[PDB]
This record gives sequence, structure tokens and C-alpha cells, in this order.
Amino acid sequence: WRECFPLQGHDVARWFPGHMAKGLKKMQSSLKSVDCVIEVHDARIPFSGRNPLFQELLGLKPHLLVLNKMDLADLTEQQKIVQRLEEKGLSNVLFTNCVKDENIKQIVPKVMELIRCSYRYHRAETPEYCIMVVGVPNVGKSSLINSLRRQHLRTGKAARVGGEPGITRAVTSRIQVCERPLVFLLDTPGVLAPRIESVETGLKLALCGTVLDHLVGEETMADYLLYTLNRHGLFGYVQHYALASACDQIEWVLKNVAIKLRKTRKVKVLTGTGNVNVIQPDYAMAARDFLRTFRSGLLGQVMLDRDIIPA
Amino acid sequence: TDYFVIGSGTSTRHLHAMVHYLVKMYKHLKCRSDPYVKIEGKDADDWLCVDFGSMVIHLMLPETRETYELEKLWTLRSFDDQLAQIAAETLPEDF
Amino acid sequence: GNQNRTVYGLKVWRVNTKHNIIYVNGSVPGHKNCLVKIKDSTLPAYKDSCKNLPFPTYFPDGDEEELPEDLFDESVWQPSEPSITFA
Amino acid sequence: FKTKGVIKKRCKDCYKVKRRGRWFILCKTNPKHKQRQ
Amino acid sequence: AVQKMTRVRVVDNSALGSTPYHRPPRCIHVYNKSGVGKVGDQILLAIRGQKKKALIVGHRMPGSRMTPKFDSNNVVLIEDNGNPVGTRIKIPIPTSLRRREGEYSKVLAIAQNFV
RNA sequence: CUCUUAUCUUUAAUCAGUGAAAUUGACCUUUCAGUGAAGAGGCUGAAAUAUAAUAAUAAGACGAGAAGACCCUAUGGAGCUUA
RNA sequence: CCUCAUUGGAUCAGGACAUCCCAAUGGUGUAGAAGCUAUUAAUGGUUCGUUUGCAACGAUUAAAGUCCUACGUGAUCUGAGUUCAGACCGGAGCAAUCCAGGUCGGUUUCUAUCUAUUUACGAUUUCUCCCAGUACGAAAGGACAAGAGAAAUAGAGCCACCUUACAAAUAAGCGCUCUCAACUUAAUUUAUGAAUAAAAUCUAAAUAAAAUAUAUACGUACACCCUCUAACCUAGAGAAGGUUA
Ligand SMILES: Nc1nc2c(ncn2[C@@H]2O[C@H](COP(=O)(O)OP(=O)(O)NP(=O)(O)O)[C@@H](O)[C@H]2O)c(=O)[nH]1
Ligand SMILES: [Mg+2]
Ligand SMILES: [Mg+2]
Ligand SMILES: [Mg+2]
Ligand SMILES: [Mg+2]
Ligand SMILES: [Mg+2]
Ligand SMILES: [Mg+2]
Ligand SMILES: [Mg+2]
Ligand SMILES: [Mg+2]
Ligand SMILES: [Mg+2]
Ligand SMILES: [Mg+2]
Ligand SMILES: [Mg+2]
Ligand SMILES: [Mg+2]
Ligand SMILES: [Mg+2]
Ligand SMILES: [Mg+2]
Ligand SMILES: [Mg+2]
Ligand SMILES: [Mg+2]
Ligand SMILES: [Mg+2]
Ligand SMILES: [Mg+2]
Ligand SMILES: [Zn+2]
Repeated sequence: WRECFPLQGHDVARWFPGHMAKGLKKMQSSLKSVDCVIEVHDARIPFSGRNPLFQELLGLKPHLLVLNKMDLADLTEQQKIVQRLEEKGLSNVLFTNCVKDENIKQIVPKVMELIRCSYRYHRAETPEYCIMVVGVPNVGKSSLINSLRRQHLRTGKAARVGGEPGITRAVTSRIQVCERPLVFLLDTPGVLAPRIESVETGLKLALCGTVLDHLVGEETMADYLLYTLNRHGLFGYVQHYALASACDQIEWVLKNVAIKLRKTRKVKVLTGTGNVNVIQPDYAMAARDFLRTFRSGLLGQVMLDRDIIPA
Repeated sequence: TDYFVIGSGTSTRHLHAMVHYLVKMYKHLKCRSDPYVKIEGKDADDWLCVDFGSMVIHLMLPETRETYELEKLWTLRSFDDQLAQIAAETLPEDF
Repeated sequence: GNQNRTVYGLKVWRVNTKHNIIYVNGSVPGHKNCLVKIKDSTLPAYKDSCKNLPFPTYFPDGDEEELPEDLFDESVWQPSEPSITFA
Repeated sequence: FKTKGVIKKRCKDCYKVKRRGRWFILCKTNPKHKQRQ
Repeated sequence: AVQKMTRVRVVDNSALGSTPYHRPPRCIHVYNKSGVGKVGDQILLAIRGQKKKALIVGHRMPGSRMTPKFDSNNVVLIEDNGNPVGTRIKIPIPTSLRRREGEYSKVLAIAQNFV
């Protein structure tokens, strides 16, 4: 059943491509014309990832946090999350599901009311309220543009929404979202951090799909699912994958998953008499499918940051 | 080697003292034609090994001696319990 | 290629007096059946080592003492000797 | 020995010499006081 | 000859290697001024997300006459302090390791068979 | 790729036959420092220096070519759209 | 009231020194060991990767210097960009079209006429051993010079073995061998001794020494005037050169 995931000797998750650097320059130059800044994030990870530069660099303008992907997360203790987020200095926080337009109406009134309290100086005469959305990759940041684009303007998708990280590269032009308040949105590429804090946060930050999985291997991460999935008690993979009984060993579960999916490779193994190519079950493919089921929410709702939020 | 010697030591400090004394005596005690011997394991904090021309001495702390069990291997050349657990395998296809 | 080159500090391991053969450590420039120039080494270490060697030259006509057919260096293991056992 | 543009004595014991084309202040008591032009 | 990115066979009984894992270990660094690794040369492996030191005890490339050429590139895992990770080695190890400059007595003690 | 290697064919090279092309102010057509417009085989001052081929390299002759690029000009055009 | 657009790499590198390592020294809040600062010196060297479009890291190293040569170098090669003919989104405009906003796609060729150039050298660095776990130091810890041995790289060669070829008598490296002397100096340190009554003072006073990197004084290599029908050659594009009971 294991006790604690081994994290000794593993390295941190460094992704930080060049576009996440040229991008950060454009975002800084765009402060001129931004009334408010919106941070999107993954509801499953309330207190991790969270590129600190956004508060640092973009702290000049008022801020609003929008925890996305709430549908595939456990929000029983949502009240608790707010209490601590209040301690962090994030008075206003929103939970929204982009795909099924949950709670997305409330965002615009709060942005309106939030702006009223602040000053506008050079832009005090402009009648168009332009705000800006930032966050780590694959948090629904581009989707949020479309969900509001339709909810209010009832027009249609305007930003390319994609599963894998890195779809939106550069800081784009404004995208009109509403007509009555005349609210425009600036879409920007996902930035993680120059240096994630801990090996675990970086491991969690890959679970939700924020960083390309091959940078972590997809084998030191599938193991993490089994640990937390069993630890948190969500024994759903057994039924979904028709496993014999609960287990806490990747080599065993991935052996079962691979057989179920009828996937095998021809892999070169090195024995004592010389290299030999032997057909074997796809441990790699099972890890992907095991990861891709979790992320799709069919394995259950999770609260990866638990016992960190309560405290 | 002709002779294999294993001796436990109280602490890391004691281990260094014993190794240094033996090497000092070794140079003094003749061996004028015979070459010199290195002290190995100084980076290690619990196990030091000095290999003379025909004798090898390993000095280690009690726990290190218990884990490695050098005595059993050399006493029981092929019947050591740890060795027994190491089996052989082959590589057949999966069907 | 086809240039004059010199190799420095090659040891002499053995001399065959009957066939006038010299055994020189390592490689020598040129192809087989190529003529070479042999002279005492000019390196600093062996500055005045020709004290022991025949100073003008080796005269066989003098016949002061008749040389063995094969001359060896002490470290050399000669064939027909007992097999080496590093006891 | 610091190579400075102006040489100035710093204590009573410091003395001056003209060696190898340059001016030196050399102090036996305090070697810190040594300067070259 | 072992280089960067070579695939290696851990010949200990240590759990780090012994445990069957879909990926073999791959060399990340060779501790030499020459990039190549031969018998007795340490290397840094990437084994199951972990970076671990190791020592080469045999390889498939030919060597000088009277030395044994193995059929697999054999390696032993050593701790950072230099003590071997595993406690036993049942595969033959060449006797050249004794005289090579370095610390090999600890590994030789753990090895029962010598070739 | 580490880190290249060997062989064969093509081409190359030598012999025989046939025989183009862009290009070309004149040339008895050197190196260094200076001067100069980013600039010198040719100017200033030092220096070097028997004469002609054959086979190689491409630093230079701001090397040679094409209807290439870029900005601006004309009381020069043309296609397209309109309110 | 707003604004905004040549440079990487590969190959081969020439040079500056404002020195990153290697070498010789002054000072210290330099006990030793680690360091800090400055002088002197251009000697050879100054790694491999990952994400990258500029950085961001990993593992090493004695060190991974800073610059100049029209990105040093495209008639040596290559990726961007400038930047277009097609096409989409976002934002403009009544439209055609447009944006120094995104993106995907997307043809520069050259036979070298001239200059210039194409046939030797006398080695750098690192680790281990010893001195010696000593000198020093309360302990912790822990040297220098002197001396011996290993490799790495570079340069020059070779084929007995090994390996890979020609399913040839050969060529290669993944194999093997060899690599050194310093007359001449700079920072700096001594000895003798005047200007200057010293039992002072290293001296752009007369003097005597020691002391980096450099280098060619000093060596090795070369050295012969050379028949040629032709054949042969471990010599070669041709010519040249070697060999011929
Ligand atoms: N289940 C679920 N999936 C969502 C939700 N919002 C977005 N997604 C998923 O997330 C992906 C889209 O991410 P996107 O909206 O482009 O976000 P981004 O952060 O702007 N992308 P990038 O990584 O390029 O920065 C798709 O796989 C989409 O289905 C949501 O509320 N629920
Ligand atoms: Mg002809
Ligand atoms: Mg002329
Ligand atoms: Mg000039
Ligand atoms: Mg002139
Ligand atoms: Mg011709
Ligand atoms: Mg030219
Ligand atoms: Mg006009
Ligand atoms: Mg007109
Ligand atoms: Mg150079
Ligand atoms: Mg200097
Ligand atoms: Mg050119
Ligand atoms: Mg050409
Ligand atoms: Mg068109
Ligand atoms: Mg393209
Ligand atoms: Mg195509
Ligand atoms: Mg394009
Ligand atoms: Mg030519
Ligand atoms: Mg010494
Ligand atoms: Zn003074």
C-alpha cells in the first residue's frame, strides 16, 4: 500500500520555453491598456503552480482569480478554500467550468464592481473596459475567452482551444467579449515559473496537464496517480479497468491495463548473452491511457492539495 | 589474496586511527623493496579498506559489517544466503 | 608523405650478431625494406651514455673476445627460458 | 606594492628610493606602506 | 566502450536495479577526460528517475590480449560515499580491477567470481 | 552523430579526335604600415623579388551572372474598389 | 493623441591583453588549509548536453576568459529574419484592401582569368604515490619544495597483435610507439657600496647574484649533381624519384 511517494534523487520540472519568455515581455508592455488582470487556474490545484511573477510583475493592476475546471474536482470544502485564500490576500475568487458554462455569468459583474473601486488615470476617459487573462498552460485560459464570448455576446468561439499545452504562443490582440459593458480580453501564453518550488508540486502540476508529460517521462507520474488515487480512497480504476482488486504497484496495474487494451511492443532487453528483442506489454501506453482517463474525470473527483488547504 | 581480514571499529574516528597506524608501521616495518599501499574509502565514513600485497584488511562499523556480511561470503563461498537469492532468468516473448 | 622524419629515444632490446639485426622499441618511419639512419640518441637524458659502448666502433677483426650470437637486455625474457611465474 | 600615480609617505619610518627606473616608498616596520609609481 | 546515452545492465542484487522496470538504465556522464568508458571507469546513470553513480565491470568492446570480453556492458551501482549499493555480485568480474588506479577493493570484496 | 574508414562505378588525371559559355579599358597584374568615403596590386614611406609551366584551395579583385530586395521621384502607367 | 525595425550554427580560424586556467611574485584583519587584493606574463589550452528563441537549467573541468577581424569567414555549407505570389483566424475599412498583430506553405546560379596560398622539428595539462596525517594547529583540519609512477589531449609516425573492410599480397582506427635542450627577462628578492659623518641604501651610481611566459644563440633533419630503350616500384594526377646477378 506504500506510505510516502519516493522523491529522493528526482529532479525538478523545468520547461520554460523561449516563447514563455518573449511572451512575458509583451505582457509587460501591454500594462498600458489593461484595467484588470484575471488569473485562471485548475480547481484541482488551489495552492500550487501559481507562477509568482504574475502577482509580482502584474501586481500593479487589480487582480481576480478564477479557478477553472471545477467539474472534475472535489469541492466539498470549497468554503475552507475561500477562508485560506482570504488569508493569502485574494479577497475575490471564482470557480467556473468553461465547458458547461458554470458560474461564468458572475465574473463580469465582479470585474465591473472591482474596477469601480480602483483608479484609471490615463484611461479614465475611455469607455471600453479592457481586462487581461493570464495563467499556467491548460487551465482553460483560452476557453474562458470563448465561454464569455458566447455567454454575453452570443457570437461564438474566437480563440483556438486545444488539449495539449502550448497552443497559444504570443500575446494576441483584443477579443471582444461583451457589448453592454463593452469588455475586451487580451489572451496570453501560459507561463509556469522559471523555477517550480518542490519536486512534488512539479509532479502535481503535471497531473492536471500543465506541463508536457514527456519532460517527466510519464512513468514517474503514473505511479503518483496510483499513490494519491489509493491514498485519497478513490478506488475507481479497478472497476473502469476491470482489475482484480486494489493495488499500489505500477508494474502490476500497468500490466493489467496493458492486457485489457491489447497493446504490446517489441522491446530490446539486454540479457547476459547479448541484446535480444522480445515482444512485451506496453507499459508506456498504459501509463498514457491511465493518465488520460484521470484527466478526463472518469476516474473520479480529486483534491490533489489536501491537508494543505485545511490547515 | 592469501589472507582476508575483517575488523570492526568503535567509531569513524577510531577507524581512521587504526588505518593510519597500520600504514605507518607498514612503511617502517621493512617493505623497502615492496611497493606502497593506498588507503581506500576515506570518502566513505564507515568502511575503510586497505589492500596489502598478500593481505586485505577491511575495517567497518558494526552496522555496516552486519549489512554486508563479508564473513559469510568468504567462509561459505557459494552457499551464502544472500547469494542464494540471486537466481538466473531468460527472455521469452509475451502472448 | 615521402618526407624525412626522425624518432627519438628508442631502446635497443637485443642485437643478433650473426645476422646483424637490431631490435628497436616501437615503430620506425618508412616501409619494409626501407633504409634508415641509426645513431645514438640525442635526447638530454642519454647525453654521455656512449662511455660503455665501443667508442670508435666495434671491430670484429680485433677479436678481443668473441661475442654471443644473441645479445639481450636484462629485462628481456628470452625464449627457451622457463615460463614466467610472478611468484 | 600598489602601482599608483602619486607616491606619498605614510609614516616616519617610510623612506624613498629610485630603483629600476621607478620611485618606491619602502617601509620596513609596516610593509603595507609600500608603493610603486 | 561506454558513452553518453548507452544502455547498461546492473549486475548487483540491489533493489534499485534488480527490480524489473520497462526501461533499462542509460549513462548520463562518464567520469574521464576521455569521453569513452572502459573497465574500471565510473559513470553516472539515469535509473528510474534517479541519478546514481556506477562502475563499469565489463563491456562488449575488445580490449588488450589476455583480458575477457563480455557479451553485455556490465555495471555496479556505488553510493555517493563510494560504498557499493548492492551486497553481492554473482557474475564474473575481471581481475584487472585490482591493479587499476582507483578504489576497487570494496567491489572486489563483494564479488565471488573472478575471470 | 561520437569519428570516421574500406571497396567498386561516375567524374577526375594522362594519350588520341572534335570543340563551347558568361566574361575582358589597358596591364610589365607583390607584402606591411599609412592616407582615404567602412574602402589600395597601382598613391606616401619601408620591405621583398631569376624566368616560365602542371595539378590543387577559394582570402581578395566592394569577383561574374538573372527581369531579385529596400526607400524615394515623375503634374509616367495599369489592375481593383467605391460613398 | 499614438508609435517602431540584420543575426545563430558548421568548417578553418588570424590577432589584442583590459589574464579564465597553467607559470613567477608584493600585501593581508595571510597560524595551516581555504581565500582576498595588486604587479608581471599572450605561453598553450579554454567540454558535453536539455528546454529553448533569447535565455533557462543539468553534469563536468586546471579553466569552461573578455574582445577585434564588414554575423572574421554564404564564388566553403546551413537555419532564421528582412518578406513578397496561396491561405486562415484577431482587429480595422462601405468595399478593394490593410496591420511593423497571430499562424501554415513556399526555386540563387557560377567551368577560378589575376593576386595570394598548398613539404620538417626540439609537449601541454591533470590525478595518484612519497615526503606525510608530518611542518602547523587547542582541536577541527591539514601544507611547500624536492622525488617516482600513471593517464588525457595535441604533434609526428607505424601494422607484430586486435578490430573493420577489400569475400587479394593492402588501407584504416577502435590498435601500437615516440616526444627534449634555453645563451638571452619582469614583476619581485638578496649581497657589496657612494652621493649622504650611517655599525645606512638591491644601483634610471659604478657593481655581484637569483628569479614567469617567451626564443633559436645551441642542436637534430636535409646535404650526393646525378645513367636511363624499357620493365618494375611500399614513389607518383602528369612530370619528378627508387630499383635492374
Ligand atoms: N473538463 C474540462 N475541460 C476543460 C475546461 N476548460 C478547458 N478544458 C480543456 O482544456 C483544453 C483547452 O485549454 P485552453 O482553453 O486552450 O487553455 P489555455 O491555458 O489557454 N491553453 P495553453 O496551454 O496553450 O496555455 C481542452 O482540452 C479543453 O477541453 C473545463 O472547464 N472543463
Ligand atoms: Mg584532347
Ligand atoms: Mg610581376
Ligand atoms: Mg593598408
Ligand atoms: Mg610602394
Ligand atoms: Mg590540363
Ligand atoms: Mg577568389
Ligand atoms: Mg514635380
Ligand atoms: Mg498622370
Ligand atoms: Mg587563434
Ligand atoms: Mg598584462
Ligand atoms: Mg565570400
Ligand atoms: Mg569552385
Ligand atoms: Mg490573392
Ligand atoms: Mg514555413
Ligand atoms: Mg510541404
Ligand atoms: Mg512564412
Ligand atoms: Mg588556380
Ligand atoms: Mg611533492
Ligand atoms: Zn610606513
